[PDB]
Amino acid sequence: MVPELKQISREEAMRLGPGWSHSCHAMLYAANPGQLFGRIPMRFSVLMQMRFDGLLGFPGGFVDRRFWSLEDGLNRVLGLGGGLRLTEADYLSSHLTEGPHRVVAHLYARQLTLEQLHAVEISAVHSRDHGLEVLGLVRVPLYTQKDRVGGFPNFLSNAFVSTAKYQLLFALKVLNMMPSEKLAEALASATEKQKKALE
Amino acid sequence: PELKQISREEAMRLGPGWSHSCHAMLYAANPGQLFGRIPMRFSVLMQMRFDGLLGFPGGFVDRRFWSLEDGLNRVLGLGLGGLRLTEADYLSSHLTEGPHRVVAHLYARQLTLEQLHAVEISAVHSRDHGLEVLGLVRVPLYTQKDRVGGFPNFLSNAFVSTAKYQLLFALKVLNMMPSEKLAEALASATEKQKKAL
Repeated sequence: MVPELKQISREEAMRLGPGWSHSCHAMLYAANPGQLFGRIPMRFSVLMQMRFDGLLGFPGGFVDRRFWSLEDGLNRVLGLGGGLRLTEADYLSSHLTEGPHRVVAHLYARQLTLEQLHAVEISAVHSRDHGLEVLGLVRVPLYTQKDRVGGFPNFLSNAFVSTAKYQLLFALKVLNMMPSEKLAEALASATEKQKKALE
Repeated sequence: PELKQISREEAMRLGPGWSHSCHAMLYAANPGQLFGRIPMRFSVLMQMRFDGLLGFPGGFVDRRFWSLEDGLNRVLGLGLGGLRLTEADYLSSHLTEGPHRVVAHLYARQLTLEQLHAVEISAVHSRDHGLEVLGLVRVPLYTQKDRVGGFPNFLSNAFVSTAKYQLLFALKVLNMMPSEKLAEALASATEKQKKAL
């Protein structure tokens, strides 16, 4: 169980006054036919990143609406380097963050080929933001090993930007990349792992 | 969780029933400053593994046929891309928490920040990228004004237990961070984790 964030419509988000900050982040993913150890289907690979503050999050950042539309802003704030362009067709959701500052978090999601996803990873290591704001990209493992913790459940027990962890689970669910009951199982495994470490 | 440190010689005398792992801690002094005011001090490479945990580059070495160095370098050739370590880079051997019989050997090498970046570029092109290795990360060793941003948040991630111990061990014995500062970062990380729940 994660703390539920309030979802609002894009139209509502556009009506927000100047006292609201807007963040735009991108969930880039690819179908992945690979099989770990020749037997565990990887299904999809999703990109996240280690941030300067020691937490996992998505590529992106704050967008100043005095100057930019959400899409123009996002494409400018993507510390991936490259030629990838996101459009309003890739817009997925807007959620109000936990605060206390007034922030709406916009999520864009785009499916790429696995070769294109790798090109993004290569671009990122050469990016101006690498080693400053961004400390490295990681692929999310969506599979679970036989021990029932290796892979996705262990991954979910990492330290996230709270908004990004919610957005990841939200997107996996609404984009039909993972059944909800499987997400619940991985999250339960991660949360119990965390609780028993703290004992 | 204190691991028992033993000598290379002791490790070899445990016998054929023991497995050996070798991992490398690659790091660089880093003159950068976060926000132009927070000294970065050093950058250390770790990686996201296939099992969803942070660890160091490296893996199991079959000591029946391989020296620790040759074994390590072959695993690094597939997973980092051709950097080669020597016996001069050997740092420590620890018995891992049981019940499995594993001795964990740690190698450490200081690189320039330029050489460290070359390793990161090599890694994204390596054979193991997207299979056993899911991406490299730099450790943030600084702590932000809120006293959690940076190193304490980082320590609240999920690690191979042995690797987390090895990181803290190496930061101490290599004089990269004072013991009391490490203790302080760990305490903050724990307090973060408990309030997260």
